Amino acid sequence: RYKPDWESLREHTVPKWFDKAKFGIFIHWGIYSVPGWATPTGELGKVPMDAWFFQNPYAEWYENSLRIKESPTWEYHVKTYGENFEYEKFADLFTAEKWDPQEWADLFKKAGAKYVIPTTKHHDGFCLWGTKYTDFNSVKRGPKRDLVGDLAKAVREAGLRFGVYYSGGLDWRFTTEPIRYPEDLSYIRPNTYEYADYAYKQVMELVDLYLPDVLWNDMGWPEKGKEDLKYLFAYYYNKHPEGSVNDRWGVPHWDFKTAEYHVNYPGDLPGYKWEFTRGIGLSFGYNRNEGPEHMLSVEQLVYTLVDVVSKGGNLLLNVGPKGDGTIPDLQKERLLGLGEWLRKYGDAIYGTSVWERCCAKTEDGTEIRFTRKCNRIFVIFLGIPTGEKIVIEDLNLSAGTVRHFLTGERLSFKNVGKNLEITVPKKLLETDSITLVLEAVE
Amino acid sequence: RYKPDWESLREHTVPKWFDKAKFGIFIHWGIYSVPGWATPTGELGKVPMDAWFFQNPYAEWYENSLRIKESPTWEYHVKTYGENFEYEKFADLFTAEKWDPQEWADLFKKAGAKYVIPTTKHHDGFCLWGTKYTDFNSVKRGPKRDLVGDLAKAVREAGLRFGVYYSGGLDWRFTTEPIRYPEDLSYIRPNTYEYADYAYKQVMELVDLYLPDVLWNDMGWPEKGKEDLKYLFAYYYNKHPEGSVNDRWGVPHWDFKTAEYHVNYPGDLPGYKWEFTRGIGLSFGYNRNEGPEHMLSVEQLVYTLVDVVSKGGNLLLNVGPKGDGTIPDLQKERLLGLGEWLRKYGDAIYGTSVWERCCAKTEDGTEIRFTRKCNRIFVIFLGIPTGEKIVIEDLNLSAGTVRHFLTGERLSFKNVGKNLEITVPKKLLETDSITLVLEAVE
Amino acid sequence: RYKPDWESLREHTVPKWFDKAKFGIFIHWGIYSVPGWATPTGELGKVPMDAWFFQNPYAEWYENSLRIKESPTWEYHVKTYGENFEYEKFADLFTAEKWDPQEWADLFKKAGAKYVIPTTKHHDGFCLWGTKYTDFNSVKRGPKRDLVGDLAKAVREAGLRFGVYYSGGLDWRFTTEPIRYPEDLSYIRPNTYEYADYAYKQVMELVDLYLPDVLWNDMGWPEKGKEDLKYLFAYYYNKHPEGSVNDRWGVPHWDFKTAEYHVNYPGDLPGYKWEFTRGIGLSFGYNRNEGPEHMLSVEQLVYTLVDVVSKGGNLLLNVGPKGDGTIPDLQKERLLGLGEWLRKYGDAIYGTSVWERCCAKTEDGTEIRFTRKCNRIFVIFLGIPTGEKIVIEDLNLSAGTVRHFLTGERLSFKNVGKNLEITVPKKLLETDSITLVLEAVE
Amino acid sequence: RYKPDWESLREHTVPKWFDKAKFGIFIHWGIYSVPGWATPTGELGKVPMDAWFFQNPYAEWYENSLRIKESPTWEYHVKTYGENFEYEKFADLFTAEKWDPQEWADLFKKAGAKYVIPTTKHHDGFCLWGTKYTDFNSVKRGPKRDLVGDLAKAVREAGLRFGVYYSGGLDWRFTTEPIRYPEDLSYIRPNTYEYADYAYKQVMELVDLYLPDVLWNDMGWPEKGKEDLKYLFAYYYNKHPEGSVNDRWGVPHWDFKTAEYHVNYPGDLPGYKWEFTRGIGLSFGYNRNEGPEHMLSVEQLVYTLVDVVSKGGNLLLNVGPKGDGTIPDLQKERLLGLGEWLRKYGDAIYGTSVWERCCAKTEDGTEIRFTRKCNRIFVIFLGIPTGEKIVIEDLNLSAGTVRHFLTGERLSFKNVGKNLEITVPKKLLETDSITLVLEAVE
Ligand SMILES: C[C@@H]1N[C@H](CNC(=O)Cc2c[nH]c3ccccc23)[C@@H](O)[C@H](O)[C@@H]1O
Ligand SMILES: C[C@@H]1N[C@H](CNC(=O)Cc2c[nH]c3ccccc23)[C@@H](O)[C@H](O)[C@@H]1O
Ligand SMILES: C[C@@H]1N[C@H](CNC(=O)Cc2c[nH]c3ccccc23)[C@@H](O)[C@H](O)[C@@H]1O
Ligand SMILES: C[C@@H]1N[C@H](CNC(=O)Cc2c[nH]c3ccccc23)[C@@H](O)[C@H](O)[C@@H]1O
Repeated sequence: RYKPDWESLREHTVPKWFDKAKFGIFIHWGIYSVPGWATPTGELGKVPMDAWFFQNPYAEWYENSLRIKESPTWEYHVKTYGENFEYEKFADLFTAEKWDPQEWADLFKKAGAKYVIPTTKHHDGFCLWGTKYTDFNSVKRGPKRDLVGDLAKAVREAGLRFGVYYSGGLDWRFTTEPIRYPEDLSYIRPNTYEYADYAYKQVMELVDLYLPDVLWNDMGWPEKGKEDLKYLFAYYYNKHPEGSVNDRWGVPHWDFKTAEYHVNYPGDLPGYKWEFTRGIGLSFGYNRNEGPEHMLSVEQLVYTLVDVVSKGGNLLLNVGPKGDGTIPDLQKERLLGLGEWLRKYGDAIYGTSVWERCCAKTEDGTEIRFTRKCNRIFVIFLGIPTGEKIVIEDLNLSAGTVRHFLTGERLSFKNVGKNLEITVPKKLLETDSITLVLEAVE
Repeated sequence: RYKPDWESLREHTVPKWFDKAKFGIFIHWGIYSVPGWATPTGELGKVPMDAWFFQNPYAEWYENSLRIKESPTWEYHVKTYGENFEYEKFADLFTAEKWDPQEWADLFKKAGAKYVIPTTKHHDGFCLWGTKYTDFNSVKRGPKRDLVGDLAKAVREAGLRFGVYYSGGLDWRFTTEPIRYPEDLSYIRPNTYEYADYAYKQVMELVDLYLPDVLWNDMGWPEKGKEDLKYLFAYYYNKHPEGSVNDRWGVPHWDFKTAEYHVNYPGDLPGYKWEFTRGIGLSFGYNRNEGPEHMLSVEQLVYTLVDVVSKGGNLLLNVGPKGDGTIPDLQKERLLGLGEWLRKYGDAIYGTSVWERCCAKTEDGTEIRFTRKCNRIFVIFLGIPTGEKIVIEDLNLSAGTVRHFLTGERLSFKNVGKNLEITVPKKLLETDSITLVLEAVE
Repeated sequence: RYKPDWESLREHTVPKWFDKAKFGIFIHWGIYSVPGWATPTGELGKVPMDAWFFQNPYAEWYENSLRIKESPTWEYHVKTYGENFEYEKFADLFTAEKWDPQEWADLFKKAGAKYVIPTTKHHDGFCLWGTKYTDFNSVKRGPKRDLVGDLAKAVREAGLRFGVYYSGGLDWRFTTEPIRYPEDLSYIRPNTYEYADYAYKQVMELVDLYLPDVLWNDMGWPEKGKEDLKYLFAYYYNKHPEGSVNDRWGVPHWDFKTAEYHVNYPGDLPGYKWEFTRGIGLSFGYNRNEGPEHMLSVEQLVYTLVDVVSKGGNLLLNVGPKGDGTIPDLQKERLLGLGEWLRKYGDAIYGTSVWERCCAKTEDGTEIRFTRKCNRIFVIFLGIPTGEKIVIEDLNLSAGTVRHFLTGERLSFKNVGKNLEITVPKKLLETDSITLVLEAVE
Repeated sequence: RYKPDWESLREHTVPKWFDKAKFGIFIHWGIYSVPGWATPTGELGKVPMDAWFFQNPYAEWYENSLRIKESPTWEYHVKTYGENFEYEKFADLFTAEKWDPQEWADLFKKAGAKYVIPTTKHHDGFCLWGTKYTDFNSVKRGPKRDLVGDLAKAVREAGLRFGVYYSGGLDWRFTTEPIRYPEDLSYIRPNTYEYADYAYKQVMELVDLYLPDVLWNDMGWPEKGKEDLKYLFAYYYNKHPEGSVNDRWGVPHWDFKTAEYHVNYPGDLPGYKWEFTRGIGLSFGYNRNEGPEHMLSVEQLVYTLVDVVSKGGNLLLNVGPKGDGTIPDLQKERLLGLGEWLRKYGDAIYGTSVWERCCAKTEDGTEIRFTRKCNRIFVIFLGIPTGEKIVIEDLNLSAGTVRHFLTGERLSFKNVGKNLEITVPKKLLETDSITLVLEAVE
């Protein structure tokens, strides 16, 4: 048994399956998905925090933006829904009438994802399962359906791992004042013993009802409730050893760390398991204002995943569905394109380990990322070189044998000074999709 | 922003308006106002604490006195209302049928008060506003009206500041046993996490609904909830910088200290902002047993205010209304008499600062109090000397020019040894009301 | 009597004398003054923190810099003194041969400072009084003399207040590794209970031997000793109620806050008493590498003092003496120039209060600052306008009379709209020194 | 950079080198080595704890045993040395006359150890480096020499890693009463803040002087000093990221856990890195009373190492030198025998990982252990089967090919049901040393 204390919980380390999975889907879906609107201002880490809450690109922060009068959101809301339409009222319009979980799980599997994590309760405090601790949930209002439960069955049926996202740190059902500056987060929080019990009970309920593969908390854990985590994590791991927990609880233990857009993104191998998270666009919740100008292209998604993976992380890519339960085509296209590249190069991604270095670049600037599997070293070019002579800056190989990953075709190479030169016949180069992938073997 | 920590909250100091206001009205009004009865035993600080709770002169402690069987209150209650009439039942008789807030605010303005503070919830736990945290409040029972809200609108309309009194330390809705000796207060308290959340939520609600100018807590704050105060005070000050908080929370921060009847009354200038509080009689809640023998006379009120003001404090004088919402004539007379003296000498009170010393006395014992405004020094005699030669013991002046405050008439004076001698023509002396006021200028 | 608890200690506020003084002299003098060397990189707040400790402009940090091999300091040191020359050896070369405390105190009085505060122990742990808790002090090594005591006697004889600076948060006699990045400050500290005791005993000793007017701590207080400050502060204030403490203790109590170079510098009225400190140059300890290019000019010193005072602060200007005890000419001249300015304009500085706004500016870019003394409002221009026509933006006066400070000459003005226009006769303008000053009365 | 907090320190995991090393040498050497005497009662975990301290088989506990009047040790001591001969006197007889650190390091390298860890200070408080915090150390007494430093230099020159063992939880220089029962350990400890500081300063000093590869603490850490470990650990890892700490600190962080004799020994895959330690005999300190009857034989040493490694651990085998610095022949021979075995079979040990199961057994009772190196699975029998027909119970392979490790000879096998059958040609069998080893590939 794991015991209820940090020294003992330290024994649990990130499970094998998570380390090997590399790619998962995040799903931010809630009553905010109905207005589904935000100012697509920019990437977290690049927008000045003096403006951020006032021009918030995270559409799921709609209620908070709505409480800031004379915020683009406030204006949009009054013209669209009216001054007398309270935010909570959206739970009645959140009907998920066109929702088909098996259809979601299938798309996620086709996309190459090995795990799925939906928002069981985001900052607005509305719960997507039949919790017994509040009536502001999807069984009693809106869909009249246990979304978490139904989605979990669907994802598992598809053979994918299922985790849960819970907003332990924020619950706007316990505050009245909006967050306007980062500073406000230090005091506009539920704060009561009551809320700390609520959060503990709700996560315990998620563990009991769905035994998730990942407990993904956000925004820290209520100070008054932090000690409870020793008990909750021991309870969880004892029921599910292969379960995992992220790093946003504000306590000693965690199985993997997280980075969001520019925030906490590692420049090199970090030395611990981590996971990068971002929306396909700038929001997590569905944003009707985003167009392709705001989203990653398939090529960019692939480069993202590869960079993240070569630095030891998993990519937890977010999808933001509509109030009706459908996934916007802009997002679907991208998921399928990524899936297509993973069907082809999966073997250089899935189940891989980091190598001695994550990165290299060609003489003319083509970035290169490395992954490994025992003695086999995968060389992933972010893009496909045009010529056949290829010069890799600052790399020597002691493999004696380098092959073209897609064909298996052995290739010609030599250590030329502090560099590595290789010849790739344009006919092979012509077969690669978004990345030229070579495979060395020492 | 103020941050949620004592070092940061230390930045907030008592607002200018409070320092300059000098006089405010306290209002203890609740369901205890209906029986409106107590043994007018004496002044707090003068009654032996071995008798106090058994012969309690604070009529608002009626429920506690009622729980002590064979207490004068218990006897009175049984003969008047019956053994089977529970205290809570008074919320149904508390109807405030003759209540007119604008009439109260007007009387308070005429009385010279610059701020008003009613009991939003006293020790019996009954709430005079539509709190969502209990049904034992004035909207659901008794008046079927938000007294706090309605009074706040009225006081503001009158141009007066509005604060709130909250009983954080005691709530007899969470105990069954009465307080019989001071010692009992150390353990007969709500004590739960639940009550600590309740108190925090209720004060947060008062801040949200009415944004008061003063948070006046009484009887300390629940131990389990003390840390919450960092968050509540930062939240409050960030919404209302010119807001203020008293010293009865039992935590590091406070904007002004308090003294009650003899308790904590300063003998000289104390070095910090404070406020003296007392009833016009011996009770705060309306007491039908008090007659004029038990109340301060206008002259005494004036002497009180002047003494307090000259020592840097504000006087927070209590009015105890009846169950019907009316203010007893004995109290009204006194408020108006004080008002009349303030209309005449306000300038030597309002907006003043302390001088080098608060006090002096004449050769024949007439007490003298000093206040200041830049270079002008007000000399207030508690009473009006009969002769014209006046000798002030242990005072020298370096003003060269002393005037009679009401007329402006320059007067004759000289430093005669360790004393100050001045001649005030009986015709001027004959114009002063309760106090001879001179005005020096160095 | 103050009791040893934060609630009680809050009763003590900044004493009058400190609020009215406005200008004090800081003295960083120690064995680091012997080598007197630093690379003058720039001002704190503007030099990138990843470079700061590697090219530290604070010459008093010489020892820390010496501990970073191949840092400008290391190279300089080895070339000048050799590798076999440990930092501590400077305690013996520290002889203060030409030191004359009365000359120092005369100079500070001429400069217009009203208080003086020498480093009793800086980060290197060397003590400049005969402490009984360490032999690494000035009585036993170098000067063979009680520098603190002798200076206090001279300062007090000159009529000035005397404080003490003590590095409670850092002591390099208890660590080996140097600070290279700001983050190091979180773990490279003495850390022991023994150090917490030592610090306590040393500050208590300073209170016992010299009863300073200000306890100026730096770099926070040892975590293990924080609770000790309740006792130390109560002990200090009960012996000296007009004593004061700054805000670098990291506990709930402080009498005035501080800002250093750009750090925590307020852009407008803060709402609490504070004090600004900086070197005449970019270092506190004497740096023989600085030239006038690195120093504030008398005019800038004057503008610094005016901006600071208008914002309610005091300026604590640092002078960095030489190992021999003499004050470099570049620093002595600026002290003098500032003293000259204070002799003419002091009445618009000493004893003033903040006005409604700290700042304004003329239609042509000349900045303005305000100070107050009752009904008198000082208008201080940071420079001397060339034309007799002066348009102050976004300002209106209801004074009726505006004089020209140095001559007293009533002047012609009128609120022309959202502005205020005044005519200053070139004859007057030409009489002012660094700042044109007007005085307005309401 | 690691920050001084448990959450941040969790980012540091067991370094690769420690995981791959598998075998290290422990050295308990101190003044207790002079008397070198203990009653060899039995193994920890099997001797009743109500007798254990009274007939302690750990000769390094000599002083504690001496403090129990009429314990075998007391009687022995008095007969051999006399009553007027205090334990501390052995510090002077501790001369290490024949000590040669390079011979030790040569021997450990031959034995196949990849790291070495000497006792820098055991329970008796005697230090074997020239610490500046006590005079009871090897530079000032006995050896007149820095044992730790000199040994580190020799170990590192031989290519091995160097760690340090420090008795942070016990120091008999700070107590008088001996431990008689396990319960005593709860209150008979130094207990003072001074001791907590001393321990901190001593481990910091070891990090500063030798930057060990492993900080091996024993008996927990002083309660008053636990919070110090956040700083010490961050300080250590920021200077040496490949450094490591064990799990005897009693705080949230550790890089590998430990088991001693029977205590905490795992029966199967634990799921975290750990290390097993034991003496060649029943004592850590040299015990001249032990004969080969009390020692593991080379074969048992080999079986211990295999069981340990198959379970993911490292074996930390203790050798107990004599006061003169020589290693008893009984211990030197076993080290050698083990080294011989590691030279032949090392490739199935160093650098391996655990497989799906640690263990198996042949139909006839011969135990089996598995280790892994990618696709290669080592099958290590604890002994050499006599017949060429080998039936392994409850095992099936999907490898297709199984070689005989030392010769490489492909072998005949087939899953006969719930078992696996392999034919090992007596010619091969007869070539193996202590263990038959097969290698299987998938
Ligand atoms: C996945 C996204 N996480 C956001 C919160 N996190 C942050 O903004 C940045 C952050 C990084 N690490 C953290 C740890 C604790 C709290 C916040 C963060 C949420 O506010 C968004 O709504 C969305 O759910
Ligand atoms: C204004 C009056 N205050 C009383 C409580 N205070 C005390 O009896 C004396 C007191 C002075 N300072 C304090 C601080 C904390 C708690 C009590 C006191 C209340 O019990 C009365 O009912 C009334 O509201
Ligand atoms: C007056 C100067 N103070 C420096 C320490 N303070 C800082 O570097 C910056 C600072 C501003 N406010 C603070 C509060 C606590 C700790 C540090 C600072 C010292 O390091 C310099 O040697 C010098 O004594
Ligand atoms: C390596 C040996 N360690 C002993 C201390 N530990 C124990 O007796 C048993 C033990 C196992 N795991 C632990 C964790 C913390 C404290 C003690 C133990 C010491 O008493 C011996 O002298 C020897 O140094």
